[PDB]
Amino acid sequence: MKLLTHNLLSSHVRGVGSRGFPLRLQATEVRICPVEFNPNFVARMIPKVEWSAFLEAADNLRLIQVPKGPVEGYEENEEFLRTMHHLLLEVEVIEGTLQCPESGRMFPISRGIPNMLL
Amino acid sequence: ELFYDETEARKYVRNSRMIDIQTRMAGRALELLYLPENKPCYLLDIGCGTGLSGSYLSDEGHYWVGLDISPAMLDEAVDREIEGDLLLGDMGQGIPFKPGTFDGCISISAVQWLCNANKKSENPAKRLYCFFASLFSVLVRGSRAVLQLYPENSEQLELITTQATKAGFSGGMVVDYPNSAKAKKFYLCLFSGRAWVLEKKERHRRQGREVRPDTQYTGRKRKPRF
Amino acid sequence: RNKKHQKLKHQKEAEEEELEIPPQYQAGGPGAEYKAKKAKGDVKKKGRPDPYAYIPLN
RNA sequence: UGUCCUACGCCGGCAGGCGCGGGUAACCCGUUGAACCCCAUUCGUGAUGGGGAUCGGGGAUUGCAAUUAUUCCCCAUGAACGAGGAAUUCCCAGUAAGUGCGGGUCAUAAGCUUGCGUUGAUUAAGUCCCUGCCCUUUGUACACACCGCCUCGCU
Repeated sequence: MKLLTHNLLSSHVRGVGSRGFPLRLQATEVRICPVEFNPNFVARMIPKVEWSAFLEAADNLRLIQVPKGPVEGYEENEEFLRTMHHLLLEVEVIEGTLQCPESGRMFPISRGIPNMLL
Repeated sequence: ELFYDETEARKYVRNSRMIDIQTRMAGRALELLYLPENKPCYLLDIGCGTGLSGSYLSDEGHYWVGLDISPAMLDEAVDREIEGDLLLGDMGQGIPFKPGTFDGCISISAVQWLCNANKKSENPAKRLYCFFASLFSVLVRGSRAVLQLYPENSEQLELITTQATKAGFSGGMVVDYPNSAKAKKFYLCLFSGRAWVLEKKERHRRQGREVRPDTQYTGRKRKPRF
Repeated sequence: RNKKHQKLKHQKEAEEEELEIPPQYQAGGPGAEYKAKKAKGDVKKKGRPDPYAYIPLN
């Protein structure tokens, strides 16, 4: 699972809508899968990222070393964009669980696909 | 979902004509939504299956998330080493993403499936309305969605169009090769926004009286009148 | 026989859409130029793009 | 069903060769010694002694001619195949299904259609929900029609 995917994920339950976000995380197997680095995608879609949800998600995944503020620019800072590319698009949660904050239902990330069945 | 076990997934990966045609409507579908060039957008793949359309989206540089209910489709998609992310779920229960998430939506042969009532608890119209409302929710405002189908009659078409226009989507559908049979595809494209004397001679004919023959010079000015 | 079947099923789809329209207005708010006369098929036109038909939704 | 159906004897492990008789037929094949089924042995949850395709070699038969394998027999290999997602096909009693056997087409196929027998089931004595057909009423419903509402900016 890409970090951005759960960072945009919600809960499909009728009652919790549309406040089922953000999902709480758990990981027991973390891998790195290379992805082509297009800086236009990152530069455009950082403003789409909810930063408090990103910080609490990283805290759920034991990880702290992220920039704390919205990194907006003209794709000139290679280090920040590269690190966030590694986190969002390359850090993969192969195995784990997702718990919903407003309902408690758990979805198993099982190599590497979470389930969304009733 | 129980069609696509290991055997039918092994059939699906081993089908040259099927792979070629899924690539063809994947290309046509990506052409049909007017996403800007040189802007890598964020897309929702519906009916990804083995990720053939997802592989085409990853080939063009776009990033995508696939949604499906069969485990063997997602397993063979992982075995094909796709670049996008997969999610195991049904569209009829709702797509679980925040509002303002997907820059575009591509559904490939996945929308004719919800048109019939298979279980007693199931209901085609309400499931289709929930699917279209969840599409309108998870899509970013101003995005576009292309939905490919092969309607077997017009009942599926009228149900799909009513549930699409009731959930707030605006647009239509375009048919590729409507007059053909092998190339006819349906793409529902939606987004979040002298005569007088002739009549008198006929009147005299219905009154049953004798009339002159009707010829070229019936209504014709004889000469200027001063 | 099959040509009449095609014509009647196309007419049935068109009439079903045209009867779908009035309740869509109430409760809520095709390739004619691409016909080939000589035989069944689809011939390219120069003035217009590749053959298609757009029926907008209400 | 039969002047190609074959009984019997010899040979070859088999496809198949040789000889001698019956049958123009409830007379001979034929007391039609069939297959499912029963009994006994082995295998043991294993893409496996399941399943058979695709291959290599050899032999024989039918034919003027078998090469792109006419057909069969024996040996060597055991691919996919794990009960199959959304169109539906047929069916109420000796019926479906399993199982074999004949006629027509045929110098030789085995694959189509017709029937025949053996073992033999589940549900129901209901309905117009869908499809198709046949009736009665109607031109009340929708649509057409009524009426209303029906482009701007200088000289």
